[PDB]
Amino acid sequence: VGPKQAITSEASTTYYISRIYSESLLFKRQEASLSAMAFLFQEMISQLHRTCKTAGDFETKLSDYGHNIGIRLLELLNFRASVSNYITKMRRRDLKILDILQFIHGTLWSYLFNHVSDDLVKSSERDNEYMIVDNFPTLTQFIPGENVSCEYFVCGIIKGFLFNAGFPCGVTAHRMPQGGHSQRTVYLIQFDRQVLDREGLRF
Amino acid sequence: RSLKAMGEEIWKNKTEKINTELFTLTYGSIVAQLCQDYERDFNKVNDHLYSMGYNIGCRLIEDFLARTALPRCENLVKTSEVLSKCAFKIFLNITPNITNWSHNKDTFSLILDENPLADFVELPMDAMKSLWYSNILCGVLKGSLEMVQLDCDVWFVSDILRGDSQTEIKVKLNRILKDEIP
Amino acid sequence: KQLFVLRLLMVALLATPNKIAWHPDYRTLIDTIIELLNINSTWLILQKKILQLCIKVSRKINDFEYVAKFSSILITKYTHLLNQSEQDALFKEYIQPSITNESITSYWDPFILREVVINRILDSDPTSNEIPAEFTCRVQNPFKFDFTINDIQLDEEISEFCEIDRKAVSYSGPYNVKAESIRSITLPLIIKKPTYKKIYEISCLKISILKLPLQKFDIINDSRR
Amino acid sequence: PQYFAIIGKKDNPVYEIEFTNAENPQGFPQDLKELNPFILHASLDIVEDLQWQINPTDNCYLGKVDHFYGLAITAYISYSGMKFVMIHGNSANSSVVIDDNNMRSFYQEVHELYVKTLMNPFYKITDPIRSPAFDSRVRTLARKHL
Amino acid sequence: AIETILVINKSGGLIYQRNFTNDEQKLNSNEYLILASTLHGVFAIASQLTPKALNTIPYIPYVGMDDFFKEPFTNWNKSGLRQLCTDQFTMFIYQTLTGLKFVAISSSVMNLAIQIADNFLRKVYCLYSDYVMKDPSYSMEMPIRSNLFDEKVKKMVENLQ
Repeated sequence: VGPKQAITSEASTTYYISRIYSESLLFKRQEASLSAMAFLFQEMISQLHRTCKTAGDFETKLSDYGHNIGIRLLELLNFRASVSNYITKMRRRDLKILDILQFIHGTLWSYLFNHVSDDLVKSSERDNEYMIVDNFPTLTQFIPGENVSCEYFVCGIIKGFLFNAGFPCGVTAHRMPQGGHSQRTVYLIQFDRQVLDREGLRF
Repeated sequence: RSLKAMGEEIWKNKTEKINTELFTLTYGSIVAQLCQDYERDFNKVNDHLYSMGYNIGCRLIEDFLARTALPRCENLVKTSEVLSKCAFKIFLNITPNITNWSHNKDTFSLILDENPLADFVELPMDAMKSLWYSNILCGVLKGSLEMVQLDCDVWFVSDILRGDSQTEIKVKLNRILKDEIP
Repeated sequence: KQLFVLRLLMVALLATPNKIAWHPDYRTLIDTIIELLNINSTWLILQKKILQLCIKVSRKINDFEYVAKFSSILITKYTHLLNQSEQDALFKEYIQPSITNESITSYWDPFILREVVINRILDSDPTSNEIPAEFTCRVQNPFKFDFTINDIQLDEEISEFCEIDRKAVSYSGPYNVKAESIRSITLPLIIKKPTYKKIYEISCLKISILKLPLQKFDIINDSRR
Repeated sequence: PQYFAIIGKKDNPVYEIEFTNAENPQGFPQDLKELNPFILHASLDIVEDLQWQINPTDNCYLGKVDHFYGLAITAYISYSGMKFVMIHGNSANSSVVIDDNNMRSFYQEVHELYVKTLMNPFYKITDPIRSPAFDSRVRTLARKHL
Repeated sequence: AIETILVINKSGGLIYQRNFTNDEQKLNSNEYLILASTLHGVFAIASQLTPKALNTIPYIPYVGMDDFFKEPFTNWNKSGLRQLCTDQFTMFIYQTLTGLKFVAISSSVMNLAIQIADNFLRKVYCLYSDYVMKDPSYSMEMPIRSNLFDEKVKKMVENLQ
């Protein structure tokens, strides 16, 4: 079914079971050490400070990895949570913004980091801006986070959880020590006006 | 034995563990961006991901010897095969198997039974010939054994997803002096 | 759905055996068929079919700059998916009425000349430069071959001659090039002249294919100077 | 005489295929070109303004949705972005037969074949699939449910 | 009891210095580097005295209230300087297999006395190799500018005394 070729094929009156590579896809558990994945992230950030010029382009050239695999984690995390495959059903999709940022809050962190980010605060002054704070970020706990440029793996990974969801969204991170919990990072996200106005048709 | 049992013991300690799916997805995204960026130069992504592996090969062994307080590895083959057989399982929970020696067990192989770097990758048809998917292990093992002063020479010879049925790494050990003052 | 029903309107205009001279709303009808797409979508075979319908309307209603415009945009932006079947062999007959008109210029492909050599031919024993990758040309004959990629025949190369440099200019080219292949060329024949000797570079030269004289068709993937 | 499409987010068909019953032994001769993208292009229009509302609890599967003047169409919307469309029907009869549950056990069943190909990290979004195996799998997966 | 900790890299140079609880200073940076170069020079020759002219393990008391590994471990430092004692302080040394030397100098006196200050120094070598080894600002064999390292060893001075 090539782009150059047409949609042409042949009749159904045979049976070609000559298949090679298709397996299970279930939730396996192998649980590698945080030192190993921390070294993987470590030499990745070393490559990005090698090859890139300044602050903002490095921030984008970090968040593109999250945009690579955010779509991928979205669709089978939803296919495991809201649903081989002797399937009962697939449940509801994104209704609005407040179920899908509950869906990061419910079962994305507990898919990744075995806990839950502690709040999902709807903002005071506006509604296009939303804010999630992780309390003690797991994959960047060793980096001295005075530059906050090193946590844009996870701003990239949630932006690709919402760009498939139809909400294009400016996603930023800041870090603010509001509690005795130190080095908690706020992901103050935004949206665009238009799917806010698609929410703003009826709410 | 002693070492074999304390591998499963020292799996249970302070710094927490996270699921291998994130680690696999991060590695797949890095190798996909580097395969896209160098315009399908699969030779160049091999040595770039090799140096990517070696630059944490320089820094893995300090965390290995700190978190696993272990003595000097005086035998250069049999202690080496049993320490790597527990020492993947301390970092990424896998138990490779060791066969295919020299006459003096010098260029020994290390068959990995199942690979978590590519559980689910079907690498494309142009990328059959001049690429191995996981040469970061050939980076990090050569670094991690050069810092104990053992001039190894690892290379892949076969994997799963280039077509073959076994995943193994052959390694020539040259020799190097001046460890420390003991 | 508006594009579906307007496609049926256009196929109603093809199947009608009544006769039409052009009405100044078919401007906007064919303009809005094109701008219900974003074409100046990545469903390319749809673009092949909807441009074939626009070209057949513009034949039947005879708006010759629009059959010029939209068939030039069909040939440029497509035809990796057009072999000698799916009416490309029964096409290009549809645009010799464009070129026997004054409609299209410039020969749309900016990838024609594959390389340039001015390789020599030895005649005498020691009539050569015995004391002085430049050339410093010796009185001989060149050869600069090209490729076509559009698999139609009849691209008659005429008047292949050089740019705004000296009297080293090519003579004549009265034969054609082939349908598919990278065809070798016959006799450019520079009529070179002793001038002052300072270094003068070429990049390419003008070519006309039954048409207006172009500019220097810059060689592929490189200078190849 | 059945016609599968997977059509993407920016209107690109990432997988599109026909097949035929040998009891028809061909498919829609002279109708195979109007029952292609334009009908499917309007099907993208109706699933575009049918997905984002709750109401015209199974948000993914939608069943039979519309009808041009020769046949009728069915649909499916995934949260991956993709909108699966099968186009079925013998060309003589107006084919009424929407099985609605056993071909619901096709759309959630072809979904994982899209999943494992999406999980190929060399595979991008917005590019079609020349898998020689996943297209031979689906006709035999349609040998389950004709 | 310990009031200043250094670490040394394997090529004979200082890496880190913190005069933790002494709080009157006269030493700036490069005199501490003169100490680092001279202890590397001493530790060069301080094996080949061989005064014999011809299994020892450390132990587990749980210093630093968990710990990391509750076992009487080995040590690579079979021939060389281990500790010193003078009338105003005492000093300690722990090497790795790789080559990092891990100084601790204590003003008071604190057999068992080497062993408690060995059991402290495996912990900070674990803490070195988790908190500035995993740091992309840390280029190799440079000083330590992780403030996250520095309070987490400043906490372990009061987790000693």
